[PDB]
Amino acid sequence: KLPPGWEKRMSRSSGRVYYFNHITNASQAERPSGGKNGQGEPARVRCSHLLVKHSQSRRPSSWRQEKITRTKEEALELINGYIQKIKSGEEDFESLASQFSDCSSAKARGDLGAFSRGQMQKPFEDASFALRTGEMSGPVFTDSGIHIILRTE
Repeated sequence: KLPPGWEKRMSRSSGRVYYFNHITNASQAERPSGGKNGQGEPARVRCSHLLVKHSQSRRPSSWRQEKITRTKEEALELINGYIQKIKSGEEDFESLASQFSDCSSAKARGDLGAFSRGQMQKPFEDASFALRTGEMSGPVFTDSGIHIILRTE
């Protein structure tokens, strides 16, 4: 049971029961499924993303600032904030991606087009193919920094 990467978990020092995906780092209160077998994964997918660079990205620079100085910690803080804000319904992925993504793909509301495996940085790729159409990732780390991924196709 439960699609690839999912497992029921619980918060430490707390009792909240939630479902976590080890591949996408995504969290949610709703059970990820309610049968299909040998389905596998998509041969190709289309995703959008929001990148938050920190002082340790392979390129600590973006169209937002010539020199990124924030730390990973601070970058993760910014990420969780955007996710929380997206999940609450106070903001939409597209608008936050266009405003605060350090990836030049911001001009296209964070849209990266379609790609297959072997095209994106491994950790990014792995999350992308573990997502189902319409699902958003949790904090995903790469050399570029930390991302939030939304699969659209």
